[PDB]
Amino acid sequence: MDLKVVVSLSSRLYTDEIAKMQQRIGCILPLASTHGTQNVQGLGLGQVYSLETVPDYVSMYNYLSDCTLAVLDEVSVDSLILTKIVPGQTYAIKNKYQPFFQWHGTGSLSVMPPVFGREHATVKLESNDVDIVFPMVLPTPIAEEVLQKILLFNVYSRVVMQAPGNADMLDVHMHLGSVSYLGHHYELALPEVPGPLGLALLDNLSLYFCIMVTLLPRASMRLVRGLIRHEHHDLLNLFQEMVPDEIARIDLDDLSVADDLSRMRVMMTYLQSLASLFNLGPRLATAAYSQETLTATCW
Amino acid sequence: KIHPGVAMTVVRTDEILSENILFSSRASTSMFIGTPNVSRREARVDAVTF
Amino acid sequence: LRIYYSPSIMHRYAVVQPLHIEELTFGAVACLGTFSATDGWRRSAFNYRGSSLPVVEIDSFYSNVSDWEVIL
Repeated sequence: MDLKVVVSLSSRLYTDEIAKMQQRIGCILPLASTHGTQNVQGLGLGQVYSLETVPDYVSMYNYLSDCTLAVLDEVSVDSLILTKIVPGQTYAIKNKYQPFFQWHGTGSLSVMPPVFGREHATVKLESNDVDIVFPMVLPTPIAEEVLQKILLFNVYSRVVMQAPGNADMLDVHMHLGSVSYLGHHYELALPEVPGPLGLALLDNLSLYFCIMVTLLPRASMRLVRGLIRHEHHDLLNLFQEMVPDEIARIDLDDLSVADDLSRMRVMMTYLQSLASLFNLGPRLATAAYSQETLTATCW
Repeated sequence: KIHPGVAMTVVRTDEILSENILFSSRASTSMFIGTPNVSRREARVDAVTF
Repeated sequence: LRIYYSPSIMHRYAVVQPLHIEELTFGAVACLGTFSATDGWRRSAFNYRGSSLPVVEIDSFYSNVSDWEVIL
């Protein structure tokens, strides 16, 4: 009805950092408690993301969904005025973020920890000795891709720790650290040692992998072998005239329709659960956007 | 109970409950008071928060 | 949910039941709706025909049913 957030600073902020916080005007950040008055320690994503600690993006990306989300409205030396996001209210939002990926109605906006860089997304407050980590918001497919890049680099790092170095290292960091868009390349900051909770997510996915690997339909494998032998598509670009060895020995049995029907049914029940697993983030649907004003009308 | 090669010192901290006296001279702080606001929000199906 | 049902998953998966294709599915989850946080769980007796059962009571509930998701 009247979502109103005012956050009180204990001491006045310096004459430099008031300008930097004015540069951050109009931006989503998650806050701790749903109250009109908040202390600055609860505000922002500062407390869980430490410069001293190895960054766990999965821990951040869990933490942000737990917080209710908000939008900055007024920056003063004494207090910060923010409005809050209720699930069933429609808001005017302006894209002021420094990477600037073009937004469209096609994707729901997704909010992520600042995977790209550390320092530039954050503002230090030595007047009240706390740090504000603004989240980074992105459209849907880039967010899905970056989460995929992070988990794949987690897996290949844990593999490559006792593998050969220079060849496997200099092959992996090609087009995994860097995401390439129209006219641009950008370097993801990836953790050096993945230890908490990313591997737990990968374990959860491997559970579904081990269950699904038994119930695969055979005729689709036959169709893939016949297609890669006879014809070519961009779907078939990865397979040349060579066929991988596994598929023939899974293939050797004949086709019975009811078995593939049951396998398709069980896999059909499972993929919806996987679709539940992949999200892990607050998704805000976009219904209107003006490029000339960089202004969307979110939901 | 044989003495080791070294001696040792101990450091402790303690907390004492104190009923305190505050003195303040006349007219030391000027205060600005504003109109109070009352707002409503986030109506539950059986409740409303103010 | 998974680390909750892990002992039951262990026991049921155990030796009593080996496998068959339909038997792989284990659990189902559906959401009933949103409840006011920090309100908590109000424990009360239920008296019928001279017998009592402990019952939790939920205030100010909001109803929103979701679909079924398979868990294993």
